[PDB]
Amino acid sequence: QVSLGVVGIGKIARDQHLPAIDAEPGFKLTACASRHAEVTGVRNYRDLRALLAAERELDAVSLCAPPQVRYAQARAALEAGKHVMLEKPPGATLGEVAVLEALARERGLTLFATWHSRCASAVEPAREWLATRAIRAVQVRWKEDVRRWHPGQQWIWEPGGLGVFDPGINALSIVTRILPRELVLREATLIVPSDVQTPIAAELDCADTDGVPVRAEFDWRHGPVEQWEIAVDTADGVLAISRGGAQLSIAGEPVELGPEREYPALYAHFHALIARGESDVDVRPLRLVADAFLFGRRVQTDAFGR
Amino acid sequence: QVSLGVVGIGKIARDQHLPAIDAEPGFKLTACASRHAEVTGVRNYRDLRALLAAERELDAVSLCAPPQVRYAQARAALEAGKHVMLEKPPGATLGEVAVLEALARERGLTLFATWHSRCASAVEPAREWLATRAIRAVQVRWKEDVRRWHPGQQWIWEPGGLGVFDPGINALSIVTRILPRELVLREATLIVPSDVQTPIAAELDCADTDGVPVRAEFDWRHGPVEQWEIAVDTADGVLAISRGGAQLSIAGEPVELGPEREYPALYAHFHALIARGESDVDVRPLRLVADAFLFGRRVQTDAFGR
Ligand SMILES: NC(=O)c1ccc[n+]([C@@H]2O[C@H](COP(=O)([O-])OP(=O)(O)OC[C@H]3O[C@@H](n4cnc5c(N)ncnc54)[C@H](OP(=O)(O)O)[C@@H]3O)[C@@H](O)[C@H]2O)c1
Ligand SMILES: NC(=O)c1ccc[n+]([C@@H]2O[C@H](COP(=O)([O-])OP(=O)(O)OC[C@H]3O[C@@H](n4cnc5c(N)ncnc54)[C@H](OP(=O)(O)O)[C@@H]3O)[C@@H](O)[C@H]2O)c1
Repeated sequence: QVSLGVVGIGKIARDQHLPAIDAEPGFKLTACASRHAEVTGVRNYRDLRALLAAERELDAVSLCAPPQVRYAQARAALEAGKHVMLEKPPGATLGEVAVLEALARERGLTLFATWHSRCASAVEPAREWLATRAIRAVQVRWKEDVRRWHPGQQWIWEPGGLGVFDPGINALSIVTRILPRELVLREATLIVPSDVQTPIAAELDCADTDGVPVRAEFDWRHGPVEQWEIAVDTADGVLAISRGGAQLSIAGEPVELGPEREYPALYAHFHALIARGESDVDVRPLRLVADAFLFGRRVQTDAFGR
Repeated sequence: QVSLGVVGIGKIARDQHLPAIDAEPGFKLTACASRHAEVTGVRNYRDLRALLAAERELDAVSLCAPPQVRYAQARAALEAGKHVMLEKPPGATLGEVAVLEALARERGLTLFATWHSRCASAVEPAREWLATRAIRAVQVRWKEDVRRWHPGQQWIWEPGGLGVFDPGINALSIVTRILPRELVLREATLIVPSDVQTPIAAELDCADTDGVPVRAEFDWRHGPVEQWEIAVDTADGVLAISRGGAQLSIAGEPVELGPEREYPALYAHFHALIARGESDVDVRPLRLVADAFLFGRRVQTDAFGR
């Protein structure tokens, strides 16, 4: 049993992390760090530094806080000799993560940048279907009401919070896993409300290296349709991922899929990486987003307001 | 003796590229591509695709055009079997540069992402002196009036053109060569005029992996003093680079250096890279600018004039 600590007991820690952990006998939940929350049945600390000082035999740490505080938490846990699992996005910058990964490597420690939507049930069968085939186009639609799905949340609007790319990077994490060739950004448009620091919507125009166009529209504004779809057009028909990876159809037939166990799968993968002395740090979805922030044209819109 | 083609005969090609090539026996200037200019004594083409179709025995290509068109040109040159030298920034995005690097390896071709300010005479002496001293803090000041130094240039203000980071990235390419440890961006502020798509001023708060603060101020606005300095505080005194890397002082005492031969040295390195069969693609200065566009707070400022 690998001794596990968890940092930042908020929405996703209680909804997904704690249940999955308790159902991984491969980890044993030992301690938690959170400023304004406590988890019963374990030792609890206010911050990770006080956890690391007191939990000398702790093996591993999993970061469930916002991405603007991940680098300092990941760095401290690796200093103290712990394996590290990162919620997504793996950091607020690319430079952060490169340093974390060199640091983990240097100490033989496991660093896991997680992309939970990559563990959706449609991803692996769609990747197998798409390996050989000739692809013609990809389109992504990722639209939801931020007020309905992130009520009152602030850090999403602060520097390093990604804005609409916080769920949008999920779709990019699927796209980059299911297509075989790499993506280049050709053009992007970011749409930023004048009272926040991150985009509320974006359109992305990419191409993979054989020139296959990949288009994506991200939108958090009130709208008629909430959708989480990726549609790959091929000589052999259309592969259509919907419901955020939980549903798949190939050429117009449903594919039977095992039920959704994203976070169970991630923790099983984190436990296997520790067992093999390995790391899994794929930052390509973040790199694409960075390219959008670096290369995209930016447009001002009406205030998000209250 | 390498057969060479130059694309984009504008200001830097006239000012530095062509006279460096002419004084480098390693290269024979064979052909130029430019839509609105012609070079004497060589075959000239309106664009690179035409040049590649008639220049069969050509070996290598140097790209001197704006960054937004660098990818399509470099990929074509690499796909036609030519070594490629990139002006800086090596691209408008990180993803496009990773694609070029991978493509040149697959073909065995040399790809050289150049940074002319890394060849300034102060850089290597400064790198040598700093390699194992105790560094306390680093300060960077890169300030000049764009109306004086870049008059009538417009691609600097378009997406992918970097704005004040076009000269700013030069400083970043020196800091990143002379400091032994990697940089993490902790905070950035970008000052963007309402009528352009790139910033005219920026502040970066960085730290190296030992915790050394690295601060940089970039400014293209009207101000008191032009300056292009990198000052490094150590327990053994201050190392100060000034005049864009042409001047170096150590503990108040100047150090005397080779005359400025930045592009002669860039082209000597390119030839040597082709001799060895290697590439040189250091995108760290660009990755850091991308972290600032991603993570930085943005402030709209008054219209620049255009
Ligand atoms: N549907 C989802 O929500 C979802 C799904 C998948 C992945 N994620 C990812 O998981 C992360 C956050 O989603 P969320 O549920 O965790 O939002 P969250 O509830 O706002 O953040 C989780 C907790 O981190 C702590 N926190 C906030 N600021 C902190 C700071 N400066 N220092 C230390 N701790 C701080 C807070 O707990 P304390 O106040 O007690 O310290 C917060 O309760 C994000 O990276 C997100 O993209 C979310
Ligand atoms: N000037 C400096 O201070 C300086 C110094 C060192 C390095 N650099 C770097 O060198 C690169 C070029 O800089 P520059 O100062 O020479 O800019 P520039 O004066 O605009 O010259 C670039 C030339 O590329 C061609 N061009 C412009 N748009 C093009 C397009 N869509 N497609 C094809 N060709 C196009 C143009 O030649 P045609 O119109 O004839 O086709 C232009 O004359 C930049 O990446 C810059 O960062 C600049």
